[PDB]
Amino acid sequence: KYALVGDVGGTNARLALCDIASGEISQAKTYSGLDYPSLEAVIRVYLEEHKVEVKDGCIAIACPITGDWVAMTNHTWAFSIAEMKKNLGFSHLEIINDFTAVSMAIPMLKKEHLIQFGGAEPVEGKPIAVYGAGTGLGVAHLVHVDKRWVSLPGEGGHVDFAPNSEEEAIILEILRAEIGHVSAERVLSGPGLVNLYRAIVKADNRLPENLKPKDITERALADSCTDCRRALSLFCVIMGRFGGNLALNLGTFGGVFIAGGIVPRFLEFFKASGFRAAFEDKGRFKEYVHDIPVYLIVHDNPGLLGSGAHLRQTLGHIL
Amino acid sequence: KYALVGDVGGTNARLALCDIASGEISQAKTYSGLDYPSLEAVIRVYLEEHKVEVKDGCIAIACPITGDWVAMTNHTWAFSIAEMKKNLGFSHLEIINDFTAVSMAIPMLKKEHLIQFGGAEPVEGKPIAVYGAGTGLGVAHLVHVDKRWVSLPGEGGHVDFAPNSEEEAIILEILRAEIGHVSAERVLSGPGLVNLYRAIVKADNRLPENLKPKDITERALADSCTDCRRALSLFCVIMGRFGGNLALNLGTFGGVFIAGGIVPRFLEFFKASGFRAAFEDKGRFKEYVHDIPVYLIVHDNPGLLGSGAHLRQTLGHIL
Ligand SMILES: OC[C@H]1O[C@@H](O)[C@H](O)[C@@H](O)[C@@H]1O
Ligand SMILES: OC[C@H]1O[C@@H](O)[C@H](O)[C@@H](O)[C@@H]1O
Repeated sequence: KYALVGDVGGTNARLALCDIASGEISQAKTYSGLDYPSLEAVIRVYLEEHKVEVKDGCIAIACPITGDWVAMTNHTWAFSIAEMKKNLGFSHLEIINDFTAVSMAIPMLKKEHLIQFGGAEPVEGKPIAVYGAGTGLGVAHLVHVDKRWVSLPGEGGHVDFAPNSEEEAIILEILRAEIGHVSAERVLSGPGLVNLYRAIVKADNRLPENLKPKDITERALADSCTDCRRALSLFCVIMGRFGGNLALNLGTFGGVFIAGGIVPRFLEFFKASGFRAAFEDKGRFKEYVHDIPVYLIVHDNPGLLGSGAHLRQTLGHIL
Repeated sequence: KYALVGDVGGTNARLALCDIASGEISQAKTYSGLDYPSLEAVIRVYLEEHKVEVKDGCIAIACPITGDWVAMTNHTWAFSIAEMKKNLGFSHLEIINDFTAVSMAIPMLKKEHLIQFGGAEPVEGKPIAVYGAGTGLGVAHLVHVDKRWVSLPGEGGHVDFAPNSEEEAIILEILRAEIGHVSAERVLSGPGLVNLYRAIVKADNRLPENLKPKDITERALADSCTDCRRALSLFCVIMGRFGGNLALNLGTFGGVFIAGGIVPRFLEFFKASGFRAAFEDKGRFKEYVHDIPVYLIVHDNPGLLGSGAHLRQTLGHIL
């Protein structure tokens, strides 16, 4: 009747139960990864606090899933998938990338979970691209073949940052002299927002403050600091440029989806930003992406919802 | 018994016959688009010099294939797919992008048709990335779902150029002044070799010669112009960076394939260039792409071969 679903990112692990018949998510609880020694220990606690027998599960984790060994870059947890499934006695245990799960949540979303940013209307049967600026920059794609939804994972957040304008080029130069390779995550993320502010200040021959991401948005929203105001606007433009590159690359006439990370915290600024202009700023191919819609997912837990969908399809349910 | 396959790009129009039972290609001929008023005229002309009755066809064309109206924009022809099919009395007439066709040639290629550049071995069932620098920059992706090879076409050659080094950033700066948005096609193509040469010369505060892509390649191999050898060396580096971004974005552990448009004319220079190092210069995710193989396709007619593969799969045959 019920299956276990999870969304683990860095220091937070979120666990919930999923209705096998319908895919509804219920009984969601967030745990702290610092207070538990392993992912397995957290699952043991959840399964007894809720008095539910569970035999199938699917956990989303924010790191590359390649083989049986899962080592978290942000967290210290590391485990073998086949051993956890045996240890917990599960019949199915699916370990997937966090944006693999987010991509799988799209067929479950209603119109009330989306806010459109330009474009006209999706083309049925054409690919879909998903990305989000959160702890890092996650990217995934989704294609419908026959009756199966096929998620295409990857590490698209670590491709080379692609500056277009002179302002964007100046950011690359300051970041390049610090770390070498500058990936898109270094600018399109929570820490990326800090990098934008630091480089904009360093370019003015000044030392940046030790500002946290939430500080930069709040000062930019209050217009109390021009360095932060510039950073936030530059972030919104780079967001559109990244998404427009994805849409061209995979011909995603099914739409481009933004899994809400830090963006919903400055949603009104985002709507008035230059995001949509940057999305279409593609030379002779502005008209190619002009009608492709863009959606922000305001669902409070797409990762849990899409973990259940991925499992149910794996178990033979048609979404 | 036979079906018609075609590969049309720019000025040329290549037509051939395809064995429906086997997928073998034969009786290929290269017509000129300047000497005929339409692609229909070429097909009508070809179908009578070879005296073969044909009902099914697949033509690959180097332009985006969005709807029924097809306009090349690299040629004067433009036509409706539905209208051309009716005129020829075909039952099936598939019209596809030229790198959709190249992507479907991959299942039919043998070891003799591949040259490996680094990486170790492909993982079965993982996505494949295909790209090629010719008159334009083509990109396609290929995934094997159940029994079917699914081609994901796109216009990925028109994404933003992504400079990494200081020398690359200069190229973007100079080209941005001349054309505005700078696509990867502007540096990674036949014409892009000239842009790389010209930006290098203008960066040196000199005036560029009116060279052609043939001039740059031959002068580079002859050590006749240091401007032209630098342009060629930077071409090979950016080729590697671009391919590495493709492998990160879609997790292409099935391999990255480079369709040779201009590469084979300087094959040995390419082998000695910094292509592989550029392919893997991806910060923390060098190890992620380190083992992914890169193959150069040395088949002289992959577009015809893949067009047959696409039509055959559409007709119900298994590849
Ligand atoms: O969490 C979003 C993304 O951040 C990146 O740093 C990770 O490598 C991805 O696996 C993850 O999907
Ligand atoms: O020929 C390779 C590529 O060149 C580009 O200019 C075209 O827009 C693509 O449709 C084509 O696939």
